[PDB]
Amino acid sequence: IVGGYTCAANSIPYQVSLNSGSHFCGGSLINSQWVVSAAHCYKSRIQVRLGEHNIDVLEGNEQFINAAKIITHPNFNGNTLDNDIMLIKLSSPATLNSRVATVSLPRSCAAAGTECLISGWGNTKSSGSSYPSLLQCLKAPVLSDSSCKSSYPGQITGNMICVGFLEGGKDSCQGDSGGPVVCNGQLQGIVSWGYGCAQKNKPGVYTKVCNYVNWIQQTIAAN
Ligand SMILES: [Ca+2]
Repeated sequence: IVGGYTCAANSIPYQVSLNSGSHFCGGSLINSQWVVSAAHCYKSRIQVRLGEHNIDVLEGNEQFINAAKIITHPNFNGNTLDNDIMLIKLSSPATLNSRVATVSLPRSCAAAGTECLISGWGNTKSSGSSYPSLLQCLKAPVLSDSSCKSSYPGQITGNMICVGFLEGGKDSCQGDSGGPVVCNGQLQGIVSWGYGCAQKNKPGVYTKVCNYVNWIQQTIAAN
Protein backbone atom coordinates (compact mmCIF):
# COMPACT_ATOMS: atom_id res chain seq x y z
CA ILE A 1 0.00 0.00 0.00
CA VAL A 2 1.44 3.35 -1.06
CA GLY A 3 0.43 6.49 0.84
CA GLY A 4 -1.58 4.61 3.46
CA TYR A 5 -1.17 4.29 7.22
CA THR A 6 -0.18 1.46 9.51
CA CYS A 7 -3.43 -0.29 10.48
CA ALA A 8 -4.13 -0.66 14.17
CA ALA A 9 -3.39 -4.21 15.37
CA ASN A 10 -5.97 -6.72 14.08
CA SER A 11 -8.26 -3.91 12.93
CA ILE A 12 -8.70 -5.83 9.64
CA PRO A 13 -9.55 -9.24 11.16
CA TYR A 14 -10.61 -10.73 7.80
CA GLN A 15 -7.21 -9.94 6.21
CA VAL A 16 -4.99 -12.98 5.72
CA SER A 17 -1.47 -13.39 4.36
CA LEU A 18 -0.77 -16.13 1.83
CA ASN A 19 2.65 -17.59 2.53
CA SER A 20 4.78 -19.99 0.47
CA GLY A 21 7.97 -19.48 2.42
CA SER A 22 7.34 -15.76 2.65
CA HIS A 23 4.34 -13.46 2.27
CA PHE A 24 3.34 -13.27 -1.41
CA CYS A 25 -0.37 -12.31 -1.43
CA GLY A 26 -3.30 -11.10 0.61
CA GLY A 27 -6.75 -12.61 0.92
CA SER A 28 -10.02 -12.22 2.81
CA LEU A 29 -11.71 -14.69 5.20
CA ILE A 30 -15.38 -15.12 4.21
CA ASN A 31 -16.30 -18.09 6.43
CA SER A 32 -14.38 -20.18 8.93
CA GLN A 33 -13.08 -22.50 6.19
CA TRP A 34 -12.83 -20.29 3.09
CA VAL A 35 -10.57 -17.47 1.90
CA VAL A 36 -11.10 -15.46 -1.28
CA SER A 37 -8.05 -14.07 -3.11
CA ALA A 38 -6.91 -13.30 -6.66
CA ALA A 39 -6.48 -16.05 -9.22
CA HIS A 40 -3.11 -14.55 -10.16
CA CYS A 41 -2.08 -15.44 -6.57
CA TYR A 42 -2.38 -19.13 -7.49
CA LYS A 43 0.36 -21.42 -6.25
CA SER A 44 0.21 -25.19 -5.77
CA ARG A 45 1.25 -24.95 -2.08
CA ILE A 46 0.01 -22.19 0.24
CA GLN A 47 -0.06 -21.58 3.98
CA VAL A 48 -2.78 -19.17 5.11
CA ARG A 49 -1.77 -16.91 7.99
CA LEU A 50 -4.64 -15.37 9.95
CA GLY A 51 -4.62 -12.94 12.84
CA GLU A 52 -1.42 -11.33 11.59
CA HIS A 53 -0.25 -7.81 12.24
CA ASN A 54 3.55 -7.89 12.12
CA ILE A 55 4.15 -10.68 9.60
CA ASP A 56 7.82 -10.98 10.63
CA VAL A 57 7.17 -11.52 14.36
CA LEU A 58 5.11 -14.09 16.27
CA GLU A 59 2.79 -11.95 18.38
CA GLY A 60 0.46 -14.63 19.77
CA ASN A 61 -2.77 -14.10 17.82
CA GLU A 62 -1.72 -15.88 14.60
CA GLN A 63 -3.35 -18.96 13.15
CA PHE A 64 -1.27 -20.73 10.48
CA ILE A 65 -3.50 -23.07 8.44
CA ASN A 66 -2.59 -24.86 5.21
CA ALA A 67 -4.60 -24.36 2.05
CA ALA A 68 -6.35 -27.64 1.27
CA LYS A 69 -8.37 -26.63 -1.82
CA ILE A 70 -7.13 -23.96 -4.22
CA ILE A 71 -9.74 -23.13 -6.85
CA THR A 72 -9.29 -20.41 -9.47
CA HIS A 73 -12.27 -19.12 -11.42
CA PRO A 74 -12.78 -21.40 -14.45
CA ASN A 75 -12.88 -18.32 -16.74
CA PHE A 76 -9.76 -16.66 -15.36
CA ASN A 77 -7.88 -15.13 -18.27
CA GLY A 78 -4.18 -14.98 -17.46
CA ASN A 79 -3.54 -12.44 -20.25
CA THR A 80 -6.16 -9.84 -19.30
CA LEU A 81 -6.78 -10.86 -15.66
CA ASP A 82 -10.50 -11.05 -16.37
CA ASN A 83 -12.20 -13.09 -13.59
CA ASP A 84 -9.18 -12.68 -11.28
CA ILE A 85 -10.67 -14.51 -8.31
CA MET A 86 -9.67 -17.62 -6.38
CA LEU A 87 -11.08 -19.55 -3.43
CA ILE A 88 -9.00 -21.38 -0.85
CA LYS A 89 -10.46 -23.99 1.48
CA LEU A 90 -8.51 -24.23 4.73
CA SER A 91 -7.44 -27.71 5.87
CA SER A 92 -8.96 -26.88 9.30
CA PRO A 93 -11.59 -24.28 10.17
CA ALA A 94 -10.15 -21.08 11.53
CA THR A 95 -11.08 -20.32 15.13
CA LEU A 96 -13.15 -17.16 14.88
CA ASN A 97 -12.53 -14.48 17.52
CA SER A 98 -12.14 -10.70 17.64
CA ARG A 99 -8.80 -10.89 15.76
CA VAL A 100 -9.83 -13.49 13.14
CA ALA A 101 -13.21 -12.70 11.61
CA THR A 102 -15.19 -13.04 8.41
CA VAL A 103 -16.17 -10.20 6.08
CA SER A 104 -19.56 -10.23 4.36
CA LEU A 105 -19.92 -10.75 0.63
CA PRO A 106 -21.64 -7.84 -1.18
CA ARG A 107 -25.42 -7.61 -1.15
CA SER A 108 -25.15 -5.32 -4.18
CA CYS A 109 -22.49 -3.63 -6.27
CA ALA A 110 -20.90 -0.49 -4.85
CA ALA A 111 -21.75 2.83 -6.48
CA ALA A 112 -19.04 5.18 -7.71
CA GLY A 113 -17.71 7.40 -4.94
CA THR A 114 -18.36 4.81 -2.21
CA GLU A 115 -15.56 5.00 0.35
CA CYS A 116 -13.67 1.77 0.98
CA LEU A 117 -10.74 0.33 2.93
CA ILE A 118 -7.84 -1.38 1.11
CA SER A 119 -5.16 -3.22 3.06
CA GLY A 120 -2.12 -5.43 2.71
CA TRP A 121 1.56 -6.03 3.25
CA GLY A 122 2.64 -4.91 -0.21
CA ASN A 123 5.19 -2.38 -1.42
CA THR A 124 4.78 1.08 0.15
CA LYS A 125 6.77 2.99 -2.52
CA SER A 126 5.62 4.10 -5.98
CA SER A 127 9.26 4.02 -7.10
CA GLY A 128 11.58 1.32 -5.82
CA SER A 129 10.43 -1.08 -3.14
CA SER A 130 9.81 -1.23 0.59
CA TYR A 131 7.89 -4.16 2.09
CA PRO A 132 6.52 -3.52 5.60
CA SER A 133 6.31 -5.76 8.64
CA LEU A 134 3.04 -4.11 9.65
CA LEU A 135 -0.28 -4.35 7.82
CA GLN A 136 -1.01 -1.15 5.88
CA CYS A 137 -4.38 0.56 5.38
CA LEU A 138 -5.78 2.98 2.81
CA LYS A 139 -9.14 4.73 2.47
CA ALA A 140 -10.14 5.07 -1.17
CA PRO A 141 -13.34 5.54 -3.20
CA VAL A 142 -14.79 3.43 -5.97
CA LEU A 143 -14.32 5.18 -9.30
CA SER A 144 -16.81 5.34 -12.15
CA ASP A 145 -16.58 2.77 -14.91
CA SER A 146 -16.00 5.51 -17.49
CA SER A 147 -13.11 6.91 -15.48
CA CYS A 148 -11.64 3.44 -15.01
CA LYS A 149 -11.89 2.76 -18.76
CA SER A 150 -10.30 6.13 -19.53
CA SER A 151 -7.46 5.17 -17.20
CA TYR A 152 -7.01 1.79 -18.94
CA PRO A 153 -8.45 1.89 -22.48
CA GLY A 154 -9.42 -1.48 -23.92
CA GLN A 155 -8.63 -3.41 -20.71
CA ILE A 156 -11.41 -2.85 -18.12
CA THR A 157 -14.00 -5.58 -18.51
CA GLY A 158 -17.33 -5.66 -16.71
CA ASN A 159 -15.58 -7.73 -14.01
CA MET A 160 -13.18 -4.96 -12.94
CA ILE A 161 -13.49 -1.77 -10.93
CA CYS A 162 -11.03 1.02 -10.26
CA VAL A 163 -10.64 2.19 -6.66
CA GLY A 164 -8.36 5.03 -5.67
CA PHE A 165 -7.24 8.45 -6.83
CA LEU A 166 -6.69 9.81 -10.33
CA GLU A 167 -4.14 12.26 -8.94
CA GLY A 168 -2.01 9.31 -7.81
CA GLY A 169 0.00 9.17 -4.61
CA LYS A 170 -2.22 6.56 -2.90
CA ASP A 171 -2.72 3.04 -4.21
CA SER A 172 -2.32 -0.65 -3.63
CA CYS A 173 0.90 -2.12 -4.97
CA GLN A 174 2.77 -5.37 -5.53
CA GLY A 175 2.34 -7.78 -2.62
CA ASP A 176 -1.16 -6.44 -1.89
CA SER A 177 -2.39 -8.81 -4.66
CA GLY A 178 -5.47 -10.79 -3.69
CA GLY A 179 -6.23 -8.64 -0.65
CA PRO A 180 -9.43 -6.82 0.21
CA VAL A 181 -11.33 -3.72 -0.75
CA VAL A 182 -14.15 -3.47 1.79
CA CYS A 183 -16.93 -0.88 1.54
CA ASN A 184 -19.65 -0.52 4.19
CA GLY A 185 -18.73 -3.92 5.62
CA GLN A 186 -18.80 -5.77 2.28
CA LEU A 187 -15.97 -7.26 0.20
CA GLN A 188 -16.37 -5.38 -3.09
CA GLY A 189 -12.88 -5.66 -4.58
CA ILE A 190 -9.81 -7.88 -4.75
CA VAL A 191 -6.38 -6.35 -5.47
CA SER A 192 -5.81 -7.36 -9.08
CA TRP A 193 -3.53 -5.14 -11.20
CA GLY A 194 -2.54 -1.68 -12.41
CA TYR A 195 0.13 0.29 -14.24
CA GLY A 196 2.74 0.68 -11.57
CA CYS A 197 1.56 2.01 -8.22
CA ALA A 198 0.10 5.38 -7.26
CA GLN A 199 0.87 6.89 -10.67
CA LYS A 200 -1.23 9.78 -11.95
CA ASN A 201 -4.36 8.57 -13.75
CA LYS A 202 -3.51 4.90 -13.08
CA PRO A 203 -5.53 3.84 -10.03
CA GLY A 204 -5.42 0.21 -9.03
CA VAL A 205 -7.73 -2.26 -10.76
CA TYR A 206 -9.74 -4.63 -8.59
CA THR A 207 -11.86 -7.69 -9.25
CA LYS A 208 -15.57 -6.75 -9.06
CA VAL A 209 -16.54 -9.14 -6.26
CA CYS A 210 -20.26 -8.37 -6.59
CA ASN A 211 -20.24 -10.22 -9.93
CA TYR A 212 -19.14 -13.49 -8.28
CA VAL A 213 -21.42 -13.97 -5.25
CA ASN A 214 -23.28 -16.89 -6.81
CA TRP A 215 -20.07 -18.54 -8.03
CA ILE A 216 -18.58 -18.17 -4.54
CA GLN A 217 -21.63 -19.57 -2.76
CA GLN A 218 -22.04 -22.48 -5.18
CA THR A 219 -18.34 -23.34 -5.01
CA ILE A 220 -18.42 -23.40 -1.22
CA ALA A 221 -21.68 -25.37 -1.28
CA ALA A 222 -20.20 -28.00 -3.59
CA ASN A 223 -16.79 -28.43 -1.91
CA1 LIG B 1 4.37 -14.86 12.66
